[PDB]
Amino acid sequence: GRLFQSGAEVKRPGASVRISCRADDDPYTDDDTFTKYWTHWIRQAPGQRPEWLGVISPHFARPIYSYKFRDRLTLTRDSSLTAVYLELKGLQPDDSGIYFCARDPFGDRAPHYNYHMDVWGGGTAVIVSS
Amino acid sequence: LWVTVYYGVPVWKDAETTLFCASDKHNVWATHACVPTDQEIHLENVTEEFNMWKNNMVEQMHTDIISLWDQSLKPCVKLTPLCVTLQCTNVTGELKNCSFNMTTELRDKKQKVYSLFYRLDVVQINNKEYRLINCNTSAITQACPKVSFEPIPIHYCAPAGFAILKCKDKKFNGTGPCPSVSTVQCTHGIKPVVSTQLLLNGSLAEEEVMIRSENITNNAKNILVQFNTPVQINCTRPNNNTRKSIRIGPGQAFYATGDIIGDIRQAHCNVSKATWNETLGKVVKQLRKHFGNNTIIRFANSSGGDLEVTTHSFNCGGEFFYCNTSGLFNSTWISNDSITLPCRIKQIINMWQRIGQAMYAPPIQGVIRCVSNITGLILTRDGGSTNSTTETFRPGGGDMRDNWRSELYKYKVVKIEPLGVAPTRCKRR
Amino acid sequence: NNNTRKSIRIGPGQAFYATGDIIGDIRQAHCNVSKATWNETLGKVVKQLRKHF
Amino acid sequence: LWVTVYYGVPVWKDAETTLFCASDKHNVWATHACVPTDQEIHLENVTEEFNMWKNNMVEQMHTDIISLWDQSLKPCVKLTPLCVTLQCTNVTGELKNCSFNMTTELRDKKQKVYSLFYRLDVVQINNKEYRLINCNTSAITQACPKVSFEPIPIHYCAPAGFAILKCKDKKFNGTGPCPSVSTVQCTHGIKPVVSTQLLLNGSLAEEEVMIRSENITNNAKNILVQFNTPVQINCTRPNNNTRKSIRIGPGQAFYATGDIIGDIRQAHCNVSKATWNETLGKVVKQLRKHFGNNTIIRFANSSGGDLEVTTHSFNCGGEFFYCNTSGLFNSTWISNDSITLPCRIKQIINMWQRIGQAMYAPPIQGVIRCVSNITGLILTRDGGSTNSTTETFRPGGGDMRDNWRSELYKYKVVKIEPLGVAPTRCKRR
Amino acid sequence: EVVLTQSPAILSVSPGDRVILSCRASQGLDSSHLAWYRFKRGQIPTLVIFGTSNRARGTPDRFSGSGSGADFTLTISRVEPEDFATYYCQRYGGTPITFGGGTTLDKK
Amino acid sequence: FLGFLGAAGSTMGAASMTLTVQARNLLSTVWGIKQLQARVLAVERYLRDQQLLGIWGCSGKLICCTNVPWNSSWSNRNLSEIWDNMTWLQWDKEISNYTQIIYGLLEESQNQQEKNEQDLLAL
Amino acid sequence: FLGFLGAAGSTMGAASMTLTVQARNLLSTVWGIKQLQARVLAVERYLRDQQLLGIWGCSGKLICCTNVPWNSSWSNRNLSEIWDNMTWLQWDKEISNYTQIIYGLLEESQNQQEKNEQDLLAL
Ligand SMILES: *[C@@H]1O[C@H](CO)[C@@H](O[C@@H]2O[C@H](CO)[C@@H](O[C@@H]3O[C@H](CO[C@H]4O[C@H](CO)[C@@H](O)[C@H](O[C@H]5O[C@H](CO)[C@@H](O)[C@H](O)[C@@H]5O)[C@@H]4O)[C@@H](O)[C@H](O[C@H]4O[C@H](CO)[C@@H](O)[C@H](O)[C@@H]4O)[C@@H]3O)[C@H](O)[C@H]2NC(C)=O)[C@H](O)[C@H]1NC(C)=O
Ligand SMILES: *[C@@H]1O[C@H](CO)[C@@H](O[C@@H]2O[C@H](CO)[C@@H](O[C@@H]3O[C@H](CO[C@H]4O[C@H](CO)[C@@H](O)[C@H](O)[C@@H]4O)[C@@H](O)[C@H](O[C@H]4O[C@H](CO)[C@@H](O)[C@H](O)[C@@H]4O)[C@@H]3O)[C@H](O)[C@H]2NC(C)=O)[C@H](O)[C@H]1NC(C)=O
Ligand SMILES: *[C@@H]1O[C@H](CO)[C@@H](O[C@@H]2O[C@H](CO)[C@@H](O[C@@H]3O[C@H](CO[C@H]4O[C@H](CO)[C@@H](O)[C@H](O)[C@@H]4O)[C@@H](O)[C@H](O[C@H]4O[C@H](CO)[C@@H](O)[C@H](O)[C@@H]4O)[C@@H]3O)[C@H](O)[C@H]2NC(C)=O)[C@H](O)[C@H]1NC(C)=O
Ligand SMILES: *[C@@H]1O[C@H](CO)[C@@H](O[C@@H]2O[C@H](CO)[C@@H](O[C@@H]3O[C@H](CO[C@H]4O[C@H](CO)[C@@H](O)[C@H](O)[C@@H]4O)[C@@H](O)[C@H](O[C@H]4O[C@H](CO)[C@@H](O)[C@H](O)[C@@H]4O)[C@@H]3O)[C@H](O)[C@H]2NC(C)=O)[C@H](O)[C@H]1NC(C)=O
Ligand SMILES: *[C@@H]1O[C@H](CO)[C@@H](O[C@@H]2O[C@H](CO)[C@@H](O[C@@H]3O[C@H](CO[C@H]4O[C@H](CO)[C@@H](O)[C@H](O)[C@@H]4O)[C@@H](O)[C@H](O[C@H]4O[C@H](CO)[C@@H](O)[C@H](O)[C@@H]4O)[C@@H]3O)[C@H](O)[C@H]2NC(C)=O)[C@H](O)[C@H]1NC(C)=O
Ligand SMILES: *[C@@H]1O[C@H](CO)[C@@H](O[C@@H]2O[C@H](CO)[C@@H](O)[C@H](O)[C@H]2NC(C)=O)[C@H](O)[C@H]1NC(C)=O
Ligand SMILES: *[C@@H]1O[C@H](CO)[C@@H](O[C@@H]2O[C@H](CO)[C@@H](O)[C@H](O)[C@H]2NC(C)=O)[C@H](O)[C@H]1NC(C)=O
Ligand SMILES: *[C@@H]1O[C@H](CO)[C@@H](O[C@@H]2O[C@H](CO)[C@@H](O)[C@H](O)[C@H]2NC(C)=O)[C@H](O)[C@H]1NC(C)=O
Ligand SMILES: *[C@@H]1O[C@H](CO)[C@@H](O[C@@H]2O[C@H](CO)[C@@H](O)[C@H](O)[C@H]2NC(C)=O)[C@H](O)[C@H]1NC(C)=O
Ligand SMILES: *[C@@H]1O[C@H](CO)[C@@H](O[C@@H]2O[C@H](CO)[C@@H](O)[C@H](O)[C@H]2NC(C)=O)[C@H](O)[C@H]1NC(C)=O
Ligand SMILES: *[C@@H]1O[C@H](CO)[C@@H](O[C@@H]2O[C@H](CO)[C@@H](O)[C@H](O)[C@H]2NC(C)=O)[C@H](O)[C@H]1NC(C)=O
Ligand SMILES: *[C@@H]1O[C@H](CO)[C@@H](O[C@@H]2O[C@H](CO)[C@@H](O)[C@H](O)[C@H]2NC(C)=O)[C@H](O)[C@H]1NC(C)=O
Ligand SMILES: *[C@@H]1O[C@H](CO)[C@@H](O[C@@H]2O[C@H](CO)[C@@H](O)[C@H](O)[C@H]2NC(C)=O)[C@H](O)[C@H]1NC(C)=O
Ligand SMILES: *[C@@H]1O[C@H](CO)[C@@H](O[C@@H]2O[C@H](CO)[C@@H](O)[C@H](O)[C@H]2NC(C)=O)[C@H](O)[C@H]1NC(C)=O
Ligand SMILES: *[C@@H]1O[C@H](CO)[C@@H](O[C@@H]2O[C@H](CO)[C@@H](O)[C@H](O)[C@H]2NC(C)=O)[C@H](O)[C@H]1NC(C)=O
Ligand SMILES: *[C@@H]1O[C@H](CO)[C@@H](O)[C@H](O)[C@H]1NC(C)=O
Ligand SMILES: *[C@@H]1O[C@H](CO)[C@@H](O)[C@H](O)[C@H]1NC(C)=O
Ligand SMILES: *[C@@H]1O[C@H](CO)[C@@H](O)[C@H](O)[C@H]1NC(C)=O
Repeated sequence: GRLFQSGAEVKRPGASVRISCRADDDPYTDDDTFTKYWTHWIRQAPGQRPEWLGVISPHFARPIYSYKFRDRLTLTRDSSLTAVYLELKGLQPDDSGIYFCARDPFGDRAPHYNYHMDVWGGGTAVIVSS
Repeated sequence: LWVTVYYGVPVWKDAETTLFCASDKHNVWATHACVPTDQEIHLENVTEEFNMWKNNMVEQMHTDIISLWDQSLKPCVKLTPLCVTLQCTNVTGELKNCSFNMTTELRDKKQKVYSLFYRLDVVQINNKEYRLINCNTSAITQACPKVSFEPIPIHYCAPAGFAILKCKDKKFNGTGPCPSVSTVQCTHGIKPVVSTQLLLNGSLAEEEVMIRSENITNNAKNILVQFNTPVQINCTRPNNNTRKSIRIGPGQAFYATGDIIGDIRQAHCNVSKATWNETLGKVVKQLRKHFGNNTIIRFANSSGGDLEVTTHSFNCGGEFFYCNTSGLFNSTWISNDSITLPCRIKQIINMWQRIGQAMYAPPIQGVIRCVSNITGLILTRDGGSTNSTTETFRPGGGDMRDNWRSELYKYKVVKIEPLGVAPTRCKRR
Repeated sequence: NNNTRKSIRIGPGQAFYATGDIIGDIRQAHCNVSKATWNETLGKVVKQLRKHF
Repeated sequence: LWVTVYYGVPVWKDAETTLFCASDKHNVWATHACVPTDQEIHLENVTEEFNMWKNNMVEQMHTDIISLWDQSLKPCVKLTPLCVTLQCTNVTGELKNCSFNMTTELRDKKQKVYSLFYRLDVVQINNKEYRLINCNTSAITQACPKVSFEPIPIHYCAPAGFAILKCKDKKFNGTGPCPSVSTVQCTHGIKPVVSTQLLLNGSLAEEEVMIRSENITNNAKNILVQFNTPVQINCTRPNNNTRKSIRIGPGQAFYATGDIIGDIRQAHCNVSKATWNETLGKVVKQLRKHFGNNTIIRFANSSGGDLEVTTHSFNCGGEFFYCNTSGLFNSTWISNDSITLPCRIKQIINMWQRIGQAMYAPPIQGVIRCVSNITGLILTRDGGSTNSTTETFRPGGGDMRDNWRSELYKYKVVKIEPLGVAPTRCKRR
Repeated sequence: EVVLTQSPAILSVSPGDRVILSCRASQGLDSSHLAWYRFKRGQIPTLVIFGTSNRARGTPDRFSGSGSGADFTLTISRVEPEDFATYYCQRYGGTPITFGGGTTLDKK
Repeated sequence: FLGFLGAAGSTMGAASMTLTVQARNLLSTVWGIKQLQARVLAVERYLRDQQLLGIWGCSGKLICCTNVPWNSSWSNRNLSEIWDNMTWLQWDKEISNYTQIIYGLLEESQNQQEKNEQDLLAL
Repeated sequence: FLGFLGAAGSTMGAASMTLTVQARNLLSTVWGIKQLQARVLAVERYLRDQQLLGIWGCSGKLICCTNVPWNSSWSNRNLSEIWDNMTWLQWDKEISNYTQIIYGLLEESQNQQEKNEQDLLAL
């Protein structure tokens, strides 16, 4: 359906940002997205194409990182299994942009094994300034 | 030339069908409800296309293991009275001694009881006040203490009109044409061993270490490694545990941990250091065939996730073990003594990631020891910067379809198409 | 009424869904029918009803 | 001589198959779900081997009666709040007036109610403090007061390709060759009458008293006695019971005993004394054909066990009766008036001996009378010193397969084998 | 590393015309691995086409895709006023997932 | 008319005139699935016998003369004492341990006649 | 004896002598209904093939010569390279897209032979 992200952030250089992504804004939901789908994290700085940051697995929340973000990105799932989180540390002014979570079968669903970010969510604007 | 109808031609197509179980104290996998077993016919000149990554038998086996698990757990005790405040002290921080008020078989009476809980199964509320870990989100069902978790070999048989083709190519990478094919009635005995990062008690490769990926150039794909010789692993929960029964309702018994008798010690697993290093050299040699001879092969530990996938997670004896494998994957490969891996124990398990369900594993009386065979690995390759001469491999897993893909890779279900037509010089008189 | 839904945790894994606030005015639920369209349809029903009575 | 193939030959073999029900206000045995009934073909020159002691129809009937019983108890009221402390006085020892606190439909409100309980249903905790008899071990479910326990005759029909052979030998001892065979598709109406020590409302033997053991020289084997004429038995619970409905939860009603209107009296059964003595003489005469003419035949009372088997246990009107039959089996036999047998009533029943399950029979309003036919016995012989001239027989039972074996002894299931091969002088052209 | 190139960065059209958008890859794509995405400022991104030719659920029949090897096209049969957005191709089959630069449509 | 299995005590020759009577009777909640999968049992038990008749060239027949010769290693009783003394149950208990090789011989003979008839239809 | 599907790599002429081996193998709680409705599917898949054979006039036969002429628009190979070079799997891959029209041709041809032998038996 849709994906629900947290609010826009203003941060200092050298700090960390933490973004949430939910498939249901009900806190006591039983949605079972994030146990069925992979969740991609994708940023877009102004004047640039989208850049892929990482993906988190439905399987036991195993993350695949991009190599240029591996030393300062953490991808987490909630212990209630109903929200996923991005944590970007050591922020710089080129980390500013709109951050998206996207939902993907990712070649893993048993009939057809397709690949599509079919449900995107929102976008959290992240500004890094001093 | 007239057309001629033949019935019973040896023709098949690819198919998906329901397979049934055969199997040669009750169990989680209800093999007592399966069929008795009985066979193998070689098919000369037959080259058959296999794909272990798009195999519907793997998906059916996954659905069957999950359905047998939650069918084994319906009639057992719901631990909804155990969602109370606990007053917990330390036993000596890894174990808590927790006291609580419990219902009895009389609705108007209470009971002050205690139990030993692991730290991984309790969260504090802000001696201190705790509660069980999945108590706000989940209904917890206690596993039934006479029901065994020990994996029993099951066989998957095709119904009538369907066949199971078996690849006998001993160096088969799981995708493509196989030229050595047989027809079987069912598969070999496949033990549903639930495990992460290390394949346990499986079948070995015939000649060499096998490296199998769906696409070895796609680093998001898992790499299944099949060993040719096993590495035995010895695990123990050394604490002498006492189980205590608490009557919590009419006909309802919660099973607590009573006293530890003797020393408090850590659960651990032991691998032979030289045997593990030999197997890692064989894995590196088979792994250099896809990445270059001058590639540095690095083994690092797990990249993240839930505790099931950051550890070697397994069940044996009825306890659920979560073992740090940093001692196993810590090495760089250029062109008597034991490795001792510490393990933690959980009792509140959520194996299939069901939202709002959890299982309480009841405590096992006595000391647990366990001798298994590491027969394979699940690995993940890090994404490289494409100017790199180093490939880093980390222990993967978490998808149990890769555990059962490592036993069903050689198998295939086909549908027999017995009706053929062909030109002949016949004519109906 | 602009209804607010509120989740209450009433047991382990169990959520009751309550009504929270109304945001804005309290008004009555209602249905609208076109008056002329309804009258014309009632005339057609009456004409088909006079054939039996 | 060539082989010729015949299809449809009258050939059978012995077989086990699932039989289905037919039957000519809902009941415990769901005969409304059975098919309607409809056919009896005599088979000349056929001698067929029967064994009433290894009959699979008896085992299927047992499994079916237990499954129907626990199917009709699933939708009914679970008496989990009834497991509380009771404060009990005597109604006058055998009846207790017990007062307790009970849940209401509102979760925050309690209710002080009372009920009359039988003494066999309560155990004291050390007016006095009591609780129900199976509250610590069993979940108790209240039997649904619109559901009838009255035995409806059911018929067991064989599926297609199967037949039911029927022995028509009127002096058949239930094992060996029967030379008067018929074929039916289903049995006569068999009433599932659950009783011990005495067979009630059954079929009579045709000419004489029948004595049937699996081996009359093995004293661990039960002796089924079939009467040729019935002995009628008149039982009553003379108390005028008052039923009272208690709302114990939303939509949940407990059924209590309210007042007794009039006298407090004992439940009892009456047998005609001369009729019972004449039947016991016929049994003794048929019993001397296996143990000698000069044998002293003794009838003593039950050797021990649970109350269901030390008494004649039955169900009439919805109440469960446990009658002392010491006045029926008290006699020694060398070569208007009634016997009055006192009965106790239970309301908490564990009929199929399931661990952790019990049934609460709700009270029946008014006065209960039932007139039944004793149509047989289940006896057990005592082991003797082998130099003894006395055989003591005691009332037995407890295995309900002996109840249903006394109606299914003449029946048999066979599988039709229609395809035969033979030699003739034919030849295919 | 696979780099995707989308050939005209701005493309101008009138409502009701047929438009070709092109994606050029540096090597040999699998064609189950190429998708198209509609980005407009202030709106949720949307999957248009996956698997080189498959329409999404909420995607009208005016969009289709074709291609093979390293050449991929997304064609709009009749341009509507809501189809005036940036369109990106992206490639699966190895991490990092890479996007394609983008072709923005403006009206005449 | 004797009814279903009425000729079970009759001689084999007398019982062979009642084969339709046995043939037509071979096909037709706790009490729910008991009624259900009994029907699947009856259907597959019928279809296996029909498949056996089909691969011997005996489909649609109740009596089917074949080309397989009667081995005296099976039974050496003569024709008069088989069809006028024995019943079918006694005969089944006699030749129960030669049935699978008789069945294999019928299955050989019919496939041989099939391809022989196919070869002479090409003339 | 090669066994079930043993002649799948054999030539079509050599595999046509093993048709009984494939023919007789076509008919015979979480695990409970998985065992159950597989049986109903096997019975249905058997019965629609037997219905197709009865519709074309081939019931009770494993090889059945017909009256429909072989169109050369289906395959133009000669008999020596069909029956001694191809296998049945290769042949099924070759004529897979011409199958339903051959089936319709057999269905119309047998109905015309039915009406012709009905009209001929009235004389
Ligand atoms: C593991 O992962 C890798 C990485 O993806 C896989 O490698 C890729 O596999 C795909 C499989 O679909 C390959 O695509 C095929 O390419 C072949 C060969 O292409 C050559 O021949 C063509 C003639 O048919 C020719 O036109 C091609 O030219 C185009 O491509 C080049 C780039 O290679 C480009 O520069 C040109 O300008 C052209 O655009 C090329 O010379 C091709 O024959 C296939 O086409 C078939 O299939 C398509 C769609 O199915 C169909 O439309 C066609 O009509 C035809 O039927 C197909 O495109 C791809 O080339 C591989 N890329 C690399 C870098 O290796 C690998 O397969 C994976 N392995 C496993 C085991 O999964
Ligand atoms: C988890 O936490 C629980 C607390 O909830 C601990 O349980 C307690 O453990 C202590 C110590 O082991 C127990 O105390 C012992 O009780 C014995 C029996 O008591 C007698 O006297 C009482 C009245 O005082 C009677 O009611 C009773 O019937 C007995 O007759 C004592 O004998 C013990 O004395 C010890 O010290 C003397 C020296 O002074 C020795 O000579 C003795 O032999 C003996 O060793 C002692 O006082 C207490 O009873 C437990 N409570 C409960 C509720 O069980 C668990 O031990 C803890 N578990 C872990 C693993 O940490
Ligand atoms: C990989 O494969 C290996 C080998 O198959 C597995 O290791 C076995 O694991 C089982 C646990 O499921 C072990 O069985 C347990 O052994 C305990 C001790 O056994 C010793 O002592 C008994 C007598 O006390 C001897 O008969 C026996 O041979 C041993 O010498 C028992 O106490 C356990 O009892 C349990 O089962 C019984 C069954 O009746 C129940 O009654 C009990 O209540 C209790 O539940 C049990 O028998 C076995 O010893 C292990 N073998 C070895 C060689 O270590 C691994 O588990 C497997 N790995 C994975 C991940 O699956
Ligand atoms: C099992 O145990 C329960 C106790 O839990 C018994 O129930 C009690 O039984 C007694 C005796 O039958 C009941 O007491 C009677 O109450 C009648 C009604 O009370 C009026 O007055 C009160 C205020 O005092 C009002 O609240 C009420 O609404 C009525 O207006 C009285 O009339 C009775 O008096 C009797 O004696 C006089 C002579 O003194 C006569 O003239 C009267 O006609 C009458 O016969 C008497 O006091 C009591 O109410 C019951 N309690 C409950 C909770 O029900 C069961 O009887 C017992 N069962 C068995 C089988 O043992
Ligand atoms: C052996 O076989 C005998 C004979 O069949 C059984 O005896 C019968 O048992 C049943 C149940 O115990 C008796 O039926 C009950 O009779 C009560 C009184 O019946 C008289 O009054 C009614 C009018 O009120 C007359 O119609 C009737 O003919 C009698 O004269 C009824 O109150 C009972 O009602 C129950 O069933 C109705 C049915 O709708 C329900 O609505 C009620 O709520 C209630 O549950 C019931 O009808 C019957 O009278 C007995 N017959 C004789 C001759 O005594 C034995 O039970 C059986 N033995 C064993 C061990 O199974
Ligand atoms: C029980 O064990 C826990 C775990 O070791 C103790 O908690 C720690 O106590 C030390 C003591 O200085 C603190 O520095 C840590 O911050 C505590 N850990 C946490 C996670 O808060 C606890 O103190 C022990 N209780 C007793 C009474 O010794
Ligand atoms: C794992 O346990 C096994 C026992 O199951 C150990 O194997 C034994 O080792 C000793 C000494 O090397 C031999 O004498 C025995 O013959 C071995 N077998 C048995 C059955 O006892 C093994 O050493 C252990 N491995 C580790 C790493 O601790
Ligand atoms: C992983 O490997 C590193 C490097 O081999 C280990 O670090 C060494 O540990 C030894 C033993 O304490 C020290 O003597 C060395 O100084 C350490 N550093 C180096 C560079 O060798 C580390 O212990 C290993 N970890 C595990 C869990 O096995
Ligand atoms: C019911 O609502 C519909 C809208 O769904 C109304 O229909 C509109 O009416 C206006 C004014 O008459 C027109 O301009 C629109 O074209 C109509 N359609 C739509 C889709 O908006 C209708 O008037 C309402 N009916 C009643 C009785 O209130
Ligand atoms: C209620 O009835 C019981 C049963 O008769 C009484 O219990 C007996 O009382 C006598 C009186 O002396 C004792 O001798 C017995 O030992 C008691 N029986 C048991 C099993 O303990 C009880 O006294 C009665 N209550 C009242 C108040 O009379
Ligand atoms: C039902 O609950 C009431 C409480 O409302 C109980 O009455 C109390 O009994 C205790 C003794 O156990 C006394 O100390 C209290 O004074 C009583 N009253 C209150 C208000 O607590 C009563 O015992 C319970 N049981 C029955 C059968 O009525
Ligand atoms: C059991 O009850 C029956 C009644 O159901 C009694 O039979 C009646 O007895 C009287 C007197 O002997 C006769 O006049 C009646 O004709 C009998 N039948 C009926 C239907 O009333 C019988 O006597 C009782 N038996 C015992 C042992 O008490
Ligand atoms: C069992 O039989 C014995 C012996 O016949 C009965 O005991 C006799 O009972 C009568 C009546 O009370 C006495 O007059 C006799 O003195 C008793 N003894 C003897 C030796 O006859 C006993 O009553 C019978 N029990 C039952 C339950 O019927
Ligand atoms: C049961 O067996 C008897 C004895 O053989 C059969 O009686 C014979 O019937 C045939 C009819 O075909 C006569 O030819 C014989 O003469 C009769 N013999 C005698 C001694 O009566 C009888 O027919 C058999 N019954 C059935 C139903 O088969
Ligand atoms: C597999 O293929 C080989 C190669 O054609 C077959 O070998 C031939 O078998 C036939 C028997 O019908 C002989 O006439 C040929 O001379 C053989 N050729 C060669 C080159 O050996 C073999 O029979 C096939 N196997 C099966 C089971 O069909
Ligand atoms: C058949 O064999 C029996 C038994 O030896 C014999 O009595 C009978 O005469 C034989 N019949 C013929 C026709 O030979
Ligand atoms: C039939 O053959 C079996 C072979 O096992 C043998 O046991 C049996 O006795 C034989 N029956 C007869 C009647 O010879
Ligand atoms: C059979 O016809 C289909 C038509 O859909 C075609 O796609 C296929 O290529 C044809 N096969 C052969 C072998 O000609």
